[PDB]
Amino acid sequence: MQDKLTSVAKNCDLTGSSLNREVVETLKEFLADGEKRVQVAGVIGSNAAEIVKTAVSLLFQEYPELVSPGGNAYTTRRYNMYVRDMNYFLRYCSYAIVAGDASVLDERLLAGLRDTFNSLGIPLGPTARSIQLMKNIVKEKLVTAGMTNITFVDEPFDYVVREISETEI
Amino acid sequence: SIVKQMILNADEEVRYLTPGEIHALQNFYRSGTERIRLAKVLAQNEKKIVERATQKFWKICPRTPSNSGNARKTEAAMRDIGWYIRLVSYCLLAGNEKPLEEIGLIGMKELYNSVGIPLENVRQYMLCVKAEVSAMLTPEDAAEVIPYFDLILQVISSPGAPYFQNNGRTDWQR
Amino acid sequence: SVKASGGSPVTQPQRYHTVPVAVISHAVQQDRCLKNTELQELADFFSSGVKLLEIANTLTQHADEIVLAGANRIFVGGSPMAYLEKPKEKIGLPGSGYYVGEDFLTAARDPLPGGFRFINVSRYGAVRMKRSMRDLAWFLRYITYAIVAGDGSILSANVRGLRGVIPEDVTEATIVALRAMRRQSLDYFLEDAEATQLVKGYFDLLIAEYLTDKPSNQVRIGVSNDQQGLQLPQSYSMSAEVRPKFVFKQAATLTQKQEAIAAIYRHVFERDVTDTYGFTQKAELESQLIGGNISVKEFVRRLGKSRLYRRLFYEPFTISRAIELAARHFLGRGLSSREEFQTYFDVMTKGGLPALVDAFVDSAEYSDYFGEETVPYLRGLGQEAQECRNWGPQLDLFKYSAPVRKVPQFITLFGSYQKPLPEQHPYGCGNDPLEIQFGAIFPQETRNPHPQPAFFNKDTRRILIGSGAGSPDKLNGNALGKVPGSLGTRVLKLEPLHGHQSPSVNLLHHSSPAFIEGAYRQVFGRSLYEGQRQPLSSTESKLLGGEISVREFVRQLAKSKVFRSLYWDSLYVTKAIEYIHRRLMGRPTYGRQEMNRYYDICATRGFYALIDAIIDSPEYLECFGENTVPYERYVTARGYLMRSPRHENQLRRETVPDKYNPRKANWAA
Amino acid sequence: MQDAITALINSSDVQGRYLDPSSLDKLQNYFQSGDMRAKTAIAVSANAKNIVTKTVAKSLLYTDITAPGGNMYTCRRYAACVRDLDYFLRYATYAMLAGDTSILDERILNGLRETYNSLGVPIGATIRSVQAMKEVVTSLVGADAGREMGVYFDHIAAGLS
Amino acid sequence: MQDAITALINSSDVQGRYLDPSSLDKLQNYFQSGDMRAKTAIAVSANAKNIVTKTVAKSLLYTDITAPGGNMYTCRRYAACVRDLDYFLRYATYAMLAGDTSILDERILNGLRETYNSLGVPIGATIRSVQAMKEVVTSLVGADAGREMGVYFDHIAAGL
Amino acid sequence: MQDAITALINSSDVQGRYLDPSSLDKLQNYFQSGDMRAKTAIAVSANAKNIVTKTVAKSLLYTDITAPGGNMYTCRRYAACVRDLDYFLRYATYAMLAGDTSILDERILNGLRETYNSLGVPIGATIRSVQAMKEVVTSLVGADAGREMGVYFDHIAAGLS
Amino acid sequence: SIITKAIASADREARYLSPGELRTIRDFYNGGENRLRIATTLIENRKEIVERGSLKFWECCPDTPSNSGNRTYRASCLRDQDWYIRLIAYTVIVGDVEPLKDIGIVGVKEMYESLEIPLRNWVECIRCLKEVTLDLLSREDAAEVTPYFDCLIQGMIP
Ligand SMILES: *[C@H](C)[C@H]1/C(=C/c2[nH]c(/C=C3N=C(/C=C4\NC(=O)C(CC)=C4C)C(C)=C\3CCC(=O)O)c(CCC(=O)O)c2C)NC(=O)[C@@H]1C
Ligand SMILES: *[C@H](C)[C@H]1/C(=C/c2[nH]c(/C=C3N=C(/C=C4\NC(=O)C(CC)=C4C)C(C)=C\3CCC(=O)O)c(CCC(=O)O)c2C)NC(=O)[C@@H]1C
Ligand SMILES: *[C@H](C)[C@H]1/C(=C/c2[nH]c(/C=C3N=C(/C=C4\NC(=O)C(CC)=C4C)C(C)=C\3CCC(=O)O)c(CCC(=O)O)c2C)NC(=O)[C@@H]1C
Ligand SMILES: *[C@H](C)[C@H]1/C(=C/c2[nH]c(/C=C3N=C(/C=C4\NC(=O)C(CC)=C4C)C(C)=C\3CCC(=O)O)c(CCC(=O)O)c2C)NC(=O)[C@@H]1C
Ligand SMILES: *[C@H](C)[C@H]1/C(=C/c2[nH]c(/C=C3N=C(/C=C4\NC(=O)C(CC)=C4C)C(C)=C\3CCC(=O)O)c(CCC(=O)O)c2C)NC(=O)[C@@H]1C
Ligand SMILES: *[C@H](C)[C@H]1/C(=C/c2[nH]c(/C=C3N=C(/C=C4\NC(=O)C(CC)=C4C)C(C)=C\3CCC(=O)O)c(CCC(=O)O)c2C)NC(=O)[C@@H]1C
Ligand SMILES: *[C@H](C)[C@H]1/C(=C/c2[nH]c(/C=C3N=C(/C=C4\NC(=O)C(CC)=C4C)C(C)=C\3CCC(=O)O)c(CCC(=O)O)c2C)NC(=O)[C@@H]1C
Ligand SMILES: CCC1=C(C)/C(=C/C2=NC(=C\c3[nH]c(/C=C4\NC(=O)[C@H](C)[C@H]4CC)c(C)c3CCC(=O)O)/C(CCC(=O)O)=C2C)NC1=O
Ligand SMILES: CCC1=C(C)/C(=C/C2=NC(=C\c3[nH]c(/C=C4\NC(=O)[C@H](C)[C@H]4CC)c(C)c3CCC(=O)O)/C(CCC(=O)O)=C2C)NC1=O
Repeated sequence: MQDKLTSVAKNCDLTGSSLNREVVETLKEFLADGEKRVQVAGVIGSNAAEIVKTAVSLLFQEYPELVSPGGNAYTTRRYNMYVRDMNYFLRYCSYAIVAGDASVLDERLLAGLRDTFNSLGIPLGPTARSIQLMKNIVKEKLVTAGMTNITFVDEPFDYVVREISETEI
Repeated sequence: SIVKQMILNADEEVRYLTPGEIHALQNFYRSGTERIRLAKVLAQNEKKIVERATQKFWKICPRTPSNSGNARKTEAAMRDIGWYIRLVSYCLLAGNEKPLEEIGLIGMKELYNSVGIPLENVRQYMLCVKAEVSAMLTPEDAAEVIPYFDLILQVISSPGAPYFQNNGRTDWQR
Repeated sequence: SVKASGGSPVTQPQRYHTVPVAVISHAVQQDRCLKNTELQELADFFSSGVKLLEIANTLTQHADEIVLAGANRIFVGGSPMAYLEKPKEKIGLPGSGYYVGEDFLTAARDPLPGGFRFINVSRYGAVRMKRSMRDLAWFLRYITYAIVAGDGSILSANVRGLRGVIPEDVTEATIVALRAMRRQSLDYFLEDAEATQLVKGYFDLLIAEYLTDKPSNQVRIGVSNDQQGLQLPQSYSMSAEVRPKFVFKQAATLTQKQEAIAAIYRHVFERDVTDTYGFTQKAELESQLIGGNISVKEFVRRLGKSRLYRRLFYEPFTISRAIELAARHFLGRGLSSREEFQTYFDVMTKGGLPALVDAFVDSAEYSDYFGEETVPYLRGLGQEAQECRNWGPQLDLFKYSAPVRKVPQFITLFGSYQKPLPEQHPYGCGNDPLEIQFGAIFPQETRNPHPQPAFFNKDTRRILIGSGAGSPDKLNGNALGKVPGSLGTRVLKLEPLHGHQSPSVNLLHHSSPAFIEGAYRQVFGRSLYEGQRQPLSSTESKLLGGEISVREFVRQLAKSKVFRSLYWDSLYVTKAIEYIHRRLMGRPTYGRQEMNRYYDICATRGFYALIDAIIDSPEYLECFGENTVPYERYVTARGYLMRSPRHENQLRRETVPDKYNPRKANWAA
Repeated sequence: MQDAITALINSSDVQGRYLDPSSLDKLQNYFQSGDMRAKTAIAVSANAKNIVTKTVAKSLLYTDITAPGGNMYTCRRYAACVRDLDYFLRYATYAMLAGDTSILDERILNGLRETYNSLGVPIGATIRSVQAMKEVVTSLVGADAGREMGVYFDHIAAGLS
Repeated sequence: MQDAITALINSSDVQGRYLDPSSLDKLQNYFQSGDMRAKTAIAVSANAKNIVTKTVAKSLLYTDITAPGGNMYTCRRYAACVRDLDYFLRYATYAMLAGDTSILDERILNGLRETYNSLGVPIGATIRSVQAMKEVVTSLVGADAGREMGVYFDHIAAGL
Repeated sequence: MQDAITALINSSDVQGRYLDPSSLDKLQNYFQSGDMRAKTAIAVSANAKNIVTKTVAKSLLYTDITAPGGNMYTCRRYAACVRDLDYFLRYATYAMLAGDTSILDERILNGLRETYNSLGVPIGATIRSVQAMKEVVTSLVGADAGREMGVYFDHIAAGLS
Repeated sequence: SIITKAIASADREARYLSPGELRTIRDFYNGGENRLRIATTLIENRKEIVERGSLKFWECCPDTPSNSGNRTYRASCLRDQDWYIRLIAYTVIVGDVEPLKDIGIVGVKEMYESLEIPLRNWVECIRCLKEVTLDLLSREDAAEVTPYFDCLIQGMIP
């Protein structure tokens, strides 16, 4: 996996344009938000359990059939698996927020995720909904902490959804 | 410590520390005076923080082993909280959470299951301690110390509060 | 971004334990028939089944009373049983015959703990009350399930960690209710002392396991910086099947040591092949293990370096596949990432197979999992937290058919994870025929399997290499293509015919038999045998008399029973679709749009409608019109590369010196 | 494809000899079972759409597969699953009439796994659907003919894994 | 791996209802047949080698597949065929004791077709061998026990 | 193929929900940028031939690629390289208009590496040519629209590498 | 990079990034602008660096394939020198030796042994380039740049 700086530096040699003006501008823009990325990751790590618990409770509110008999969140075994996987998603999204690059998600979260979920019958719609709920809760916590320009926080979660959701149109 | 972690990572891969790791070590060395000042501040405010947090905790959760009328249990609970504050000070000095993990986090749930202390009570106590630490320290000192208390809380926060499948009423006790 | 897929093996994880399942699983994992003790256990369980059924029926018939006894012990100020929702039967499902025709109207017509505080039903809320009542009924139902199953696992796996999921405010209350239910249940036998013992045991197990306070997740720490760390809840491990683990002790009797040695053979060689292949040297190794000179680790290391292991799992395989198999044989797991494969490939390149065996056995992971005395065992789903990245490859590696697959399964997937969609059919590499003159040659799924599925969506369009063939007037728009083996301007064209007999010698570009043979050779790929043209003779006549065009002649050729038997009768449906499209349109299909359209036509109407749809397409009219026999217009990348096997023209390799007095130092004495 | 008679003929032909008495006995068994096979084929033809409807209701409806984001979500994917089930039923009837599973291997199973993996179709769900279809057919036709058709349904299910 | 009890418990649990009398009746039939099922499991465990010997003698010996160029030629492939027959018998006994076919679907048919097609093992001869084994087991363990073993023998044969 | 609106609709549809305020804000951003996107499409269409001419002149001409034995030698291969650059420019314009890179994933990058390796087309020279084309387009349409087009040019280049 | 190393270390233990690791990452993100300025200085002066260093290297190491009368060898050597100067600049941008190691240190000995180019000559050339670079950098910037030259030299020594 790579972070933003590593990918940009390697692309500098790959593309043959070296350290031109556009690369310098993108590097400066990225470095301007680095402290905010670290702060966002700190907030996510300090409130991980609360975020996951809130998101899973809201998911079971919006999908009451999940916890009913025959549902996928039926029994504490599957409930614990739900919580565990949502923690996985939150952890790797925090990693991607720090790195500024989505390669960590590609290599350690999304590679083979669809195969696993098809094998185990894990529904993807509720998975995307839970990721979006976690994203909303993280945004609420960041607004509470006083952060202002936190658009990049949307990038991992949304991206993950786009990678796991099926094609409808 | 951070130096120990860098050395272990380098030795696992059989190589000298890279220039970036050396620069991180140099930054950590430069931050040492501030780290020591923070550790001293935390050490000097231990007793008062513990006392105020115990008061708040007993106000919040009365049905606890530390509030069962046993002086030994009360002393043990206050001692445990002081120990966790001491471990946080060790983490401040060491530059990472490894002292906390290696002394009071790995096996903590097993220890409290064996001793008999409910972990939600421990979590509420630690939330009270975190509130006291935030109240006493300056905003910068709190911003530097509170993350370790949040790290402690994250270990014993699941499963548990919050609960959302309810009407929000808390007076159902009868 | 991640379009590569390792496949989705069909997995059925265990959700709880039953006595027959546990006994049979233990026997299965040791590769032998049931023991006398295990058969006795099964017989004892079966002989007692009627009593268990009677107990479960007794508990079921009084379920409302037991749940009411539990609820009345903790709830005040209301009727808790009003919030107990029974399961509802799904009546009138489609196809059930509940409604006849399209007419739907006529179908109708123990002391409490110190300081215990009760729960006010009204202030607790409808949501929480429904939660509580369904929880009590669920507890009773799972207790009856555990009674029938002969094992309390279905309880233990589902209540350990439940404390806190059920709010910590009411855990005490829960216990109270459970005890109340227990009391009521024990009131329903009072005459057996054995059924009461069983019910007491199950209720006590439920209470004891529910009292565990936040059990720790089992952490799987990454073995290197290229591997992720994971967590597995204890419930998943408890519900999963149990690995029988063998620990070698020098103080054990000879039979137990031999059993552990047989386990080692079953793991390293996937089977005890030692007797079959005449592994006589085994004896010496076994002595060195029995006398305690070496450990299980050194025994496994010597087995990996033996000639038997080389013959079984090195000689038939390439280096990549051999590494992938050795991962399972010496670590009980598949490779995790391509960096791990790279390190093991470098180890094998430097030192060979013994070096690879040393790298596996001497790893910190081996000592972490098996140490020195534990026989290596298969890890995987249910034993520890699994990674998604090697899900399919590892599940396929743990199957007994792993040594039958020769194409690597891990390095290929790990490489394709980093790449865009492959150059292949959207339905997989098995849907791409060989681009030869004739014959539908496809990769068989079950013979030398190497499928590499990718997530092609419905809008992907394939990139095809134009052959540059066609008449000069039908060119200059795609004239930049060039493919070896293409007859460029040699297309078969027959201008339509428009009271006296013709001259004896009238010459076209191709004689009538030559043109007909060319049409047959294009539609069928090759000339038919002697009598096989008999059914189409009349059609040929209609082509020679101008009754039908070349397009109609081609359509009739493709609709004949010979074509159907050659390319439709014994072909997978979409494979037949793709091959017929390549033969008639002259190109492979672009993507799932055309493939789905033709598959729907084949599903609804059949083969003749598919031929009509291909021939009547506007692209067919644009490319071949009415008078031209089809021809190859596009090839795939692999088909292009198969026709270009010579590269000596590009290996031309890569004067006056630019320096006076080269390779000399300044101011030399 | 290849039916029971062709299978016995080919077994004799690879050895270059006439049908031995055991093959003749097997051929007589097939000839005697032909009447039951024809009756079962008639019954399945009459109620094919009803069989598929009952299969979908029994194994797929009101699960997470048909919920939004599921694989049977949207009308086109629902119709595609129904089309695949129709194919399975028709070819199971063909194989039952023929007395051989050769047509199933040739036409249905040779490439279905990789196709489903590429499309993201849950193979476990479709195996459960095929088993539910076997149950529906055995309820419609009977026990003996239901078991005979279930042979080929089980072959389809095994080939899907 | 799944037995009859697991299947019935799961079918009741999906709809969230207790064991209805039909499921209780199926469980009772399984439990009552357990005695003879364990008895015939003991008999098969005692006579597995003889069963395989008789099966090979009456279905594979003195045919083309034993002569050179056949798939049972050379001692290694003969031993492999005998081992496959032992596998089929043992896993049929497993499936009988479990009262379910899940073990066969999980550890026999999962990869059987791929293995046999990659190695060139003839499917038809294996089917005939499994049929002969079913006949031998039926003649050894009696009519009803033989029939309930032959259910799983036929499941294996139809899987191929 | 999906554009910005279709991507947002898909993400909302797998959850079975109407567009949330965040996706509605993204949609409003796309609508606001639509005018600039149309202007950039017009500008690139008007200068497509000149853009490709300058790209070839500054990245491929007078190198060993156009010399005999190079992959741009002979008129057919030169014309094919120019055609490929036209493809990249046109599809980058399509992706910029759509505000989404899915068109490049489904129609440009799928199997492109295998095809180029089969034909012997130099991958690195193609990446450098795409970089030169991005620079030319940025100089032509300005810094902001240039960066927006460069997003998709970089997507193509990263897919090629 | 150090960001990637910290993320991998956290991932191995199945834990979020600890406050100390976050502090380290924040410090390097703060220093990123200074590292970018240093790398820009390296890039803008790469031609003079390569010119002076190559002249010095051919003075001190004359018996080398580039200094043998072959125009192609000399051009390839100069191209390699420019390549390594640019790689050091990019790895200065990143702040750790990881990009330079991944591109031109792992397998460099094998690559240049297959090319039949002495690795000691490469060490001499990198020494000359390092001296020329240090001539035009402040001591503070040299503290950032020199260790990458040393890493390359160590990776090139047989
Ligand atoms: C004869 C020397 C040996 C032999 C041959 C044999 N071949 C087939 C069938 C096919 N042969 C081909 C080969 C080609 N395809 C092409 O495009 C070309 C170039 C023009 C060639 C040479 C193909 C594709 C087939 C498939 C069937 C078809 O005719 O389309 C058979 C029949 C096998 C069958 O099972 O049908 C045979 C027997 N076999 C021997 O034993 C000889 C040594
Ligand atoms: C209401 C206007 C009419 C009608 C409705 C009705 N629907 C069902 C069940 C289902 N409806 C759907 C619909 C869809 N699935 C999709 O993917 C889409 C595209 C977004 C649609 C519209 C499905 C899949 C089902 C099956 C059940 C399920 O959801 O899994 C029923 C059947 C109820 C039953 O079980 O009997 C009915 C009756 N009924 C009317 O009278 C109206 C004309
Ligand atoms: C229904 C039981 C399950 C299901 C099915 C499903 N299938 C498709 C699409 C396709 N399925 C096939 C399969 C076949 N190809 C063959 O040759 C044969 C034998 C005749 C079969 C059975 C094919 C070719 C397609 C076409 C894909 C396309 O759209 O081009 C879908 C739609 C998938 C999509 O992405 O649109 C579905 C849903 N899915 C389930 O969940 C059921 C359990
Ligand atoms: C003679 C020295 C001993 C003897 C032998 C005996 N053999 C059979 C039958 C078979 N023999 C074989 C042998 C082989 N198959 C192979 O692939 C190889 C390797 C090249 C060998 C050696 C086989 C397969 C059979 C089975 C029948 C067949 O050939 O189709 C018999 C008859 C067994 C029966 O019960 O019918 C006998 C008696 N017996 C002795 O006592 C001698 C010591
Ligand atoms: C005997 C009835 C027929 C026969 C069989 C035959 N099989 C092989 C090889 C293998 N058979 C298997 C099968 C399994 N292994 C398992 O663990 C299980 C599940 C319990 C099964 C079903 C495997 C894995 C192999 C490959 C490994 C091995 O060789 O042992 C052979 C040898 C094939 C070869 O050429 O190597 C043979 C001959 N062949 C016949 O002709 C009989 C009809
Ligand atoms: C001269 C009669 C006319 C003319 C020519 C002209 N050409 C160029 C530059 C190039 N010419 C080619 C030609 C070919 N490439 C091939 O592969 C073949 C077939 C074998 C041919 C004929 C190429 C590739 C170039 C590009 C430069 C290079 O060397 O790579 C120029 C220079 C244009 C420029 O500098 O941009 C000119 C002037 N000009 C006239 O006025 C005549 C009518
Ligand atoms: C130019 C920048 C470089 C170059 C290119 C080059 N390409 C070809 C031939 C082909 N290019 C393609 C590419 C596509 N076709 C598509 O439909 C799409 C998607 C819209 C793409 C990307 C294909 C398929 C071919 C094959 C031939 C054809 O046109 O059908 C060539 C000629 C190769 C040959 O000799 O056949 C060349 C030279 N080469 C360079 O050196 C430049 C760096
Ligand atoms: C072994 C069978 C089994 C049971 C019973 C079980 C219980 C269970 N109870 C839950 C919730 C809950 N359960 C209760 C209440 C109570 N529960 C009790 O057993 C008390 C009698 C009562 C309090 C007096 C409440 C209030 C919730 C919702 C908690 C929340 O707000 O999230 C949940 C979380 C899912 C959800 O919120 O729908 C589970 C899994 N899990 C299992 O696998
Ligand atoms: C870091 C990348 C990664 C992921 C994502 C992952 C997922 C994952 N989830 C699993 C289980 C599971 N996951 C879920 C549920 C869900 N899961 C969700 O992400 C949803 C929120 C929810 C459904 C909406 C369930 C129910 C199971 C247990 C399946 C069973 O019943 O066997 C399993 C099988 C058990 C195990 O070995 O852990 C895996 C591998 N593993 C990985 O390495």
